[PDB]
Formats: sequence, structure tokens, C-alpha cells
Amino acid sequence: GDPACRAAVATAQKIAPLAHGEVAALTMASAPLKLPDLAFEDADGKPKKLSDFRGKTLLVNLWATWCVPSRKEMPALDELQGKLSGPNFEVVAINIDTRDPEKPKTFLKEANLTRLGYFNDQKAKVFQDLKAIGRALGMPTSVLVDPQGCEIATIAGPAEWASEDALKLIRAATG
Amino acid sequence: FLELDVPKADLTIKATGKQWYWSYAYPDNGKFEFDSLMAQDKQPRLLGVDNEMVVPVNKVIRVQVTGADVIHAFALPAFGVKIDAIPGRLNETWFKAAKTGMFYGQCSELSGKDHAFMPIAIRVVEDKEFASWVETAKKKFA
Repeated sequence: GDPACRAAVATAQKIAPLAHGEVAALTMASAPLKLPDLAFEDADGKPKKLSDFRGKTLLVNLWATWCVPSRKEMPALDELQGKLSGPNFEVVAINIDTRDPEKPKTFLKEANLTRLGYFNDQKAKVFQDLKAIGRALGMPTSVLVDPQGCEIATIAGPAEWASEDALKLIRAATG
Repeated sequence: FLELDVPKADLTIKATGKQWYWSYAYPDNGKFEFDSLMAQDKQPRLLGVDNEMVVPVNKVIRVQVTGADVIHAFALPAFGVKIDAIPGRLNETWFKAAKTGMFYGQCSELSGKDHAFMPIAIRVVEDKEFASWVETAKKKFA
């Protein structure tokens, strides 16, 4: 419990009925949880933290080139960014490959995905940080995060993140 | 589920793992069986398989698993399922879906190798939709 995180719980309860179809595996938060302040770099190697994104709802995803389902959903996350990013929402996809810093960028370039930037943690510590709070059982993992850095929902798997189901859920969560 | 109770299945499905796919058999619904392989040329879909493991929502599902060749893990976090499919052995657990839709598995956190990803795809539908799916599956996978 962090009392700042109750509003995130209230959102999760409100949007729970939309967590179905292509996004059925989302598990709504039923207790306030403040996420660890994940540390990662941007495409330029500049240091970033989750808290740098406060003020917006986020979809935080962890992905790696060695995980097939995490590769596969990347174009959905890029399309979701395209449709919904703005003042109130952003997708933050963090690559966690730990060898060959360039293979992930090549993956994105060859898939022609340009809307997600290139957030990365070559230590893959962000995975260990979410695993510690019981929010990373495998790959991919994604977390829907409120403007305060609090958990709305988590999914331990891939999903069609640009489907209508996904879009309706995110819009409900946002604004 | 109350942990202290013995769960009682409304439906049983048998999942057999092999290098590198799952096959599902429905002993209570005519004994048909089918392989579940990673789909392709199903654009503009990005995820999934040709034939999903389909189940009715709000019913107790028993999943019996075995391995054809080597040990494979059958896991689906949203349903609390994490069980090993071991050759020569029939392991079981039970789950119940509370929501309809699609449920896909994960890679383990260990980097793993080389055509070896075996997708798990479970599709949860309502009662009428399940009955209808069964009737069609009886003919299709005979």
C-alpha cells in the first residue's frame, strides 16, 4: 500500500469489464502498488527512469529479441502508440537483450517500427525489479501504469495490443 | 477454488507436448484431437496458432499433461497453471476462467533456443459458443 495508489485501483475496478477478448489475460490491480522506478536508457544512451514519465498513463512492456511472442507483438505496440499516444498516454517498451546491443535496433528497423523510440536496459535489471514485486514471471510482460507511477493492471503474456479490445480498454483507463 | 477442496472437473482436456508443439485431446467431447501450431499467413494477425485450446468460461477445467519425447512445461499465469509434461506420466491440475477471450503463454525468463518456442493458446468462450465449437470440432478433427 501507498495511499497515492488508490486512484489506480479505482481505475482498475472501473475498467475491469473491458479486460476481455484479445486482452483477457490482463490482471487488474486490486491493491495499491507503486512500481519500482525502473532505470533504463533511451536510443541515444541517455539515462531514463519511469518517474520521468509521470503525468501520463503508460503501457510499460519488456521485450527481447530472443523471445518470440515479445517480438511478435511489437508491431501492435507501435500501432497502439500511433493511435493513442498524446498528452495522457504513452507506450514505453524497454528492450532487455543483454548481448549484441545492435540486434534489437536492427529488429525494429527491419520491421519498420519507428514510433516506440528505442528504450533499453542491457543489464535486464528492470526484469528483476518487476520480478521482485511479483510482476514478472516470463516474457513478454507488460504493465499498465497510472500518471502517479502506480499499477493499474499487469499481463504475463503477449496480446494484440492494437485490437479494438485493447484500444477500448486503454481509452477507458486514460481519459 | 478453495484450496482445501478436491476440485471437480466439468471438462477434461489432455495436452501432449512434443518438440515443438502442443496437441490437445477432448476425452469428454468425442475424443477428437488436434495439433496446435504457430499460425502463419494470417495477416493482419500477429499472434497465435491455427487451432486453439478452447474452453467454456466459468467451468472447472481439468488439464492432464504428458510429454511425448522429453519434458515440456505447460504454463499459463492468468489461470495459475504451471505444470510439467513428463513422458510416461500423466500429471494434472484444474483451473477456472472467469473472463472470455484469448490467453497466450510466455517464454521463460531464461533465454532459450532455436525453433523450440511452443505456443500455448487458450480461447475462453461462453456456453453456447462452446457447444457449437464442439460440434464443429467433432467433424473437423475426425
